[PDB]
This record gives sequence, C-alpha cells and structure tokens, in this order.
Amino acid sequence: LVKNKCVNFNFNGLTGTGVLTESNKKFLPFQQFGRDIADTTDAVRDPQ
Amino acid sequence: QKLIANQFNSAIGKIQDSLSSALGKLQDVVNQNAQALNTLVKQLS
Ligand SMILES: *[C@@H]1O[C@H](CO)[C@@H](O)[C@H](O)[C@H]1NC(C)=O
Repeated sequence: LVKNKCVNFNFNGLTGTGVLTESNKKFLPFQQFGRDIADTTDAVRDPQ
Repeated sequence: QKLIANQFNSAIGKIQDSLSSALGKLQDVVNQNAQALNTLVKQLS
C-alpha cells in the first residue's frame, strides 16, 4: 500500500487513480467497495 | 397608535410562526442546480 499520495491503483481488478487514506466508514463483511449517489467509487477494501 | 402597534407586533408574531412550519421558490432553484449536475455526471456512464 501507499497511503496519502496520488497513485494509480488496482485493488483486486478495480482500477483508478486517486489518493488513498484510512476511512471512518465500515462496510458489511461481504462488500468490497463503496459508491456515492452519482455512482462514482468513493471507498474500497484492501484485500490483504 | 397603541392599537396600530399591537396589530403590527401581533402580525410579525404570525410571520415567525408561519416560517416555523413556503420557501419552494428558493428550494426548487437549489434542486434544479443539483439535478442538472447529477444528470451531467450520470451521463458519463
Ligand atoms: C494475509 O497474510 C498476512 C501475512 O501472513 C496476515 O497478516 C493477514 O492477516 C492475512 N489476511 C488475510 C485476509 O488472510
């Protein structure tokens, strides 16, 4: 992982560019990523 | 003068009450701005 930098990423086949930081929100145990009301990806779970 | 001032003070009280319930003209401008931007971003998919 590389937190707090603009990086290009691939989490388990989900890809993008952005800055990664530790979230206050928490998913259900089967959920893998979050989307907002516009359907952009706003959060992700680290597979490791 | 006493009666006129009492009617005025009473009428302001009813405005304050009514506004604690009418802003549709302002709210729908806010709604239309947001709805247009959400449409513009959804349309990228
Ligand atoms: C993945 O492996 C590491 C190193 O052994 C371990 O600390 C971690 O708990 C493991 N995580 C999962 C989800 O298996």
